[PDB]
Amino acid sequence: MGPAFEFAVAMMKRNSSTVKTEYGEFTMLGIYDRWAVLPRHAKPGPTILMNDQEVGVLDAKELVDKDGTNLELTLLKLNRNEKFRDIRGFLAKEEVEVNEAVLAINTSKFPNMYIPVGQVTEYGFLNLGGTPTKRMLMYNFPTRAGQCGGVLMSTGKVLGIHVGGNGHQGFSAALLKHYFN
Amino acid sequence: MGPAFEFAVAMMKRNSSTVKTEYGEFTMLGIYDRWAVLPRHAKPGPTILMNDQEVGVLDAKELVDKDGTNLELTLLKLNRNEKFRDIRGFLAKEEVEVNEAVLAINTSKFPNMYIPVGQVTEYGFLNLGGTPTKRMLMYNFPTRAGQCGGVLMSTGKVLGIHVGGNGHQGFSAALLKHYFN
Ligand SMILES: *[C@@H](CC(=O)OCC)[C@H](C[C@@H]1CCNC1=O)NC(=O)[C@H](Cc1ccccc1)NC(=O)[C@H](COC(C)(C)C)NC(=O)OCc1ccccc1
Ligand SMILES: *[C@@H](CC(=O)OCC)[C@H](C[C@@H]1CCNC1=O)NC(=O)[C@H](Cc1ccccc1)NC(=O)[C@H](COC(C)(C)C)NC(=O)OCc1ccccc1
Repeated sequence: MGPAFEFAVAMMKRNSSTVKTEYGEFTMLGIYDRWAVLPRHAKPGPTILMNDQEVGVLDAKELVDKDGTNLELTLLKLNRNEKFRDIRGFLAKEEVEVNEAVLAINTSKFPNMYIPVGQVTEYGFLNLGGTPTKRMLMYNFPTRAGQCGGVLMSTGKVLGIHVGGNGHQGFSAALLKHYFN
Repeated sequence: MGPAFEFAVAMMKRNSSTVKTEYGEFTMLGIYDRWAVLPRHAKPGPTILMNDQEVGVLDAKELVDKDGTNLELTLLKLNRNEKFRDIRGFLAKEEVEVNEAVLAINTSKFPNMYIPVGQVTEYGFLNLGGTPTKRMLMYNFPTRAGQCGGVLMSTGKVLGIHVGGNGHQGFSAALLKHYFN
């Protein structure tokens, strides 16, 4: 939990930004090069507001699996010269389970706030907002609107991105190494 | 920062609650016996909602110093049989400065969220919402409405209660040992 939070904070400082799409305000983790990730329901258009500045979106990939099932992630390539710090070494090849994770959020509504979510379990299939969705990671903590995009982390690992929630159960889309390339 | 967050979380689990007064929703640290603390501007009436339940307020002390200057703390004695875990050993005799503090919040709006605020400096006098106020602790982080009552902590220490903020500067009222008794 403690080394989780230390990792979480250093990672948010180096690789996250606050983004606005027409569909709301999100935390955004940049991954490597000009590629970042948002929840799919962030629905990025041709331009987004990153740290209050218009940034053109050169490409958005809505991620689905081999059967077209929603993974609730949108990869985006940014029209910007600054490259993100390569963090793909922190993404696992498959869905991570951990005893101690922190969820990290960084928006106008939740400015640099961290939640100790505890154990993260590979939940897998979840019908989320009426959309059958896979590779879900689940954690218990009281979820809230505005926390999507939050970055789920433990010591040495970026597990995924917060995309949904009901009640006191939160859900991240696993953020997997091979999504990058 | 890491051992700060571990301490913060264990302390919030053992001694904090979510409170509603007519003036809003607050984090509330219980200190010992039936005595807890709220920001003064929480303005507790004869009854409050603690963890969604009506609790009678048997006594509220608005704290001022020897010259009547606002300290922005209200001590309250709760009409309840459960005694708080005695935490006065975690309160200092004078205002604490630290290199690494976490601010801990626990309301419907910010449910179990933690902010790494960094260095806490004894700020002292501050005109806050038009009220000359003393024993202020200052930390840099983007403050928000709804975070009052938040508990400012480092490893082994409860420094104070969040009571105000402007811009990217936050302020706690130092929570001092001798306020208790
Ligand atoms: C993040 C987005 C946001 O706030 O909008 C603009 C900034 C938001 C966070 C959740 C809200 C409350 N708890 C949260 O963590 N994400 C969403 O609202 C999701 C949006 C979405 C994702 C994928 C497809 C379609 C929409 N939607 C949900 O989380 C959705 C909301 O339902 C209620 C009940 C919470 C209002 N949850 C959902 O469909 O859960 C199904 C479920 C989950 C677990 C057990 C049973 C059922
Ligand atoms: C907590 C209470 C709340 O949200 O209400 C019901 C739930 C709230 C938290 C601040 C809001 C934005 N930043 C915060 O951390 N606390 C307050 O609003 C304080 C209430 C109060 C305390 C003591 C006496 C009277 C009222 N008030 C402030 O923090 C006040 C708000 O001013 C603005 C500019 C932020 C809107 N701040 C203030 O007066 O600051 C003076 C100052 C501070 C530092 C440098 C220059 C000036």
